[PDB]
Amino acid sequence: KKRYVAMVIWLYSAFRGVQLTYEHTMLQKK
Repeated sequence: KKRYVAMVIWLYSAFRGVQLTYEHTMLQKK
């Protein structure tokens, strides 16, 4: 039952890098 360990952190530190550098000013009318 190791479903929540390899597919939980692999993205926790992969998507965050995108939802912050290209979200600060993109679809928020700056």
